Amino acid sequence: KPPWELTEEIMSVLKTAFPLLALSMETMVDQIQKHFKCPPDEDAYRLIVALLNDGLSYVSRMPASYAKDVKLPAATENNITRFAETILPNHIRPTFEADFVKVKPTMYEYIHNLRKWRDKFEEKLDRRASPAPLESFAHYSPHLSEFRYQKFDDVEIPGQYLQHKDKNQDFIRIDRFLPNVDLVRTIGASHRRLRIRGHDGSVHAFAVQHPAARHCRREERVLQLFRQLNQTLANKKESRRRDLQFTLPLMVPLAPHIRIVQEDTSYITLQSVYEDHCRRHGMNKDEPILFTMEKLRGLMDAKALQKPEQAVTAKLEVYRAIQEK
Amino acid sequence: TVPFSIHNHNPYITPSPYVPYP
Amino acid sequence: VDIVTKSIELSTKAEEPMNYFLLLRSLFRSIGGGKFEHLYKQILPLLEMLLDVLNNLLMAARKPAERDLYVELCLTVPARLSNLLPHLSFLMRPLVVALRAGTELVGQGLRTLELCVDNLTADYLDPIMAPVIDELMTA
Amino acid sequence: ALYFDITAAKAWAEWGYFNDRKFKENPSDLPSAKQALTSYLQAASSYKNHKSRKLIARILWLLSLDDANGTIAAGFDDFKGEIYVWWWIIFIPQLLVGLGYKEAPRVQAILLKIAKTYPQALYFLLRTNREDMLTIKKN
Amino acid sequence: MAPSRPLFQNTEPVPFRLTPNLQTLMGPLATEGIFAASVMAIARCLTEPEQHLEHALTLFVRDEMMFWFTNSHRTMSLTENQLRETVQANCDMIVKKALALAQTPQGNLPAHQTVTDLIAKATNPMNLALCDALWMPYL
Repeated sequence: KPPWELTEEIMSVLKTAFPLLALSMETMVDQIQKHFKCPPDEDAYRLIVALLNDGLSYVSRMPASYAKDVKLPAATENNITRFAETILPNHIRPTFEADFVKVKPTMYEYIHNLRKWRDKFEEKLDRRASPAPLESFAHYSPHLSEFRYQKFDDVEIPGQYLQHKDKNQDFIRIDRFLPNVDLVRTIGASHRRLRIRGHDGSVHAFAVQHPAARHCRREERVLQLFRQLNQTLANKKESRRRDLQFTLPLMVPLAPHIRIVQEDTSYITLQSVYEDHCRRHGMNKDEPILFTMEKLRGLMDAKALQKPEQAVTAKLEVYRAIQEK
Repeated sequence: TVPFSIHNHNPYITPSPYVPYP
Repeated sequence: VDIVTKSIELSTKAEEPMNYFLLLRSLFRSIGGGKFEHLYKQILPLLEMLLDVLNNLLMAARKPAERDLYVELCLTVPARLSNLLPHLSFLMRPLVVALRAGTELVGQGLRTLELCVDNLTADYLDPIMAPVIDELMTA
Repeated sequence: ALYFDITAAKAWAEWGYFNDRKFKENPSDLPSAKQALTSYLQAASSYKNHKSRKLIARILWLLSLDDANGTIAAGFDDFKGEIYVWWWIIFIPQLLVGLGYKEAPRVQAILLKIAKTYPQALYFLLRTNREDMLTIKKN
Repeated sequence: MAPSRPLFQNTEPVPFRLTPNLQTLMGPLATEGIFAASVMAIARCLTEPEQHLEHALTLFVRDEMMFWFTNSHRTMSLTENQLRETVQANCDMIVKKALALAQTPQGNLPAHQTVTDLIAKATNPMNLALCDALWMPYL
């Protein structure tokens, strides 16, 4: 029979036993899925950053397009107009259309406008009042008022069955959802932070990622493999004495697009460090990439040979100049 | 070269990031 | 049984609720050690509500004297160690709080911790202490 | 030694590994693979000591090299006993993705057995897989 | 994975990411003492018996290969022999890479010379300048 027939059979068998537990878990998942979706201000930022990165990558792959005469090749105008039409809110559609669709610009102005829009949206996002009440994401508060007033059969904190243990006697159970939700902005996206209190006082933080990537299963498989490998390190003498382990968070998919990831509340990326330094020292964060693109355009417009095999000394000179400047 | 300096290079040592390069 | 149950029930409507716990402390201080098996086998059925109402009042005390009172009540409940082996997870938070208090509380906490360590096996005791082991050892 | 043994699992595991090596060196000896699968099942059932996960991984790998007649996927009948599904929980994604490739009954038996004792370890993954199948098969 | 053939290929100037800023943050003494030694320690611990890493990687490689074949939409046979051959090849490649790092030289050379060679190759400015602009080889 088709796979989905067997899947439905197993699901019905599971529902037959433990009806109340299944009901509680279903309601919890439904609430989380429904009330934790991206607002338009973040979708616009995500899509703008994606388009900018794609354009920069294309220009890097095929230099000499950065000149002030190439007219937006690769049929990207279809993507631009589709985004302006069906993936933008009514408020900002006119300005975006006037800036991008009407002018029909070259690569230079395309990138300039995208950078300006990205900076504006970043500044807009970073000024939000961060800790929002957990009752805002509701119509009658089914996440704060629920759960010890509306649960049935003592749901458990997700993600505990991925670990290498020997019995589930002492697993932690959800007891309460903390009333504050943090708003976090990453380089290319943003998410909302959830907190749960266990039955023995512990507090656990999860990050709800609404637009899950297109390669989640592969990442989860890699994490599974290395979590399996961690046992040998934990048992071997030369690695246990130095405390050598891989850092692998727990991800639990709720729906094929939503997901929750165990979160550390003090992370920072390398790009964030770089941008903070640039802001402090009054520089521009995008200068090196523009400099590289312009210099490569200039030096590839002319002869692109006379160097030994491929280590074009122009590339090394540009690298050294960037490092020095 | 420069005895008792930790920036010296040696085929059995890492380059150290305070010298131009080996 | 009447003393304990009535004190616990009436403490939620009194003008000065701490008197009903000073009285309970006075009661517990007089039947400690042993020789009162008939008393120990009378309040044993309600030995889990005591350690659950004394653990929700210690977590909501904005003063380091009511906390001392509740910790002392938790640590010196009248019972036999054999019956206290279960519900032993209820004595962990007060045990951690005790080791950072006055001399009497520190002594009582050390006494109880040594008793537990000596009269138990590692495989059965480590899971119990897992939640608060870091704070326990740091103290 | 297997005849001499009462319940030792090391002998079963060694015989299974020997049969697996024999099958690997000669990629046409299906009976050796069947014997290896049965020996692995017996050893995993006897172990119950967190070392059965390797044997379960070997069993899952073996099941995928079956023929059109399911020759290798027949040692299940040859072996009578319990399964101890607690050690298959880590491989739920593998079972879910494999119940669509030529071996649905075998993995489905284990999945059904799991769903009746540990539902919280399978609800979310099963729900996501069912949604994926609904989206794909009948877009 | 290479879009043409089902093989693992990185095809980048440097084996891994170690840029000047990370090197400066670690420092020379730490880079010599901790970073260089830990890689060889991990490799030696993992590949102590050579017949364990392959057994661990078998299922992961099988899943990766099945995904690649499905994405290419060119299976057309579900030939188990091809699956087995290519899975074994990929596992052998990965295990060779793992075993290279945990080998001690023959003469009077240090214990971890392969790791030092890799670090030199990965920090060489000549091949550090051939990386993309998004990679930011500087910083």
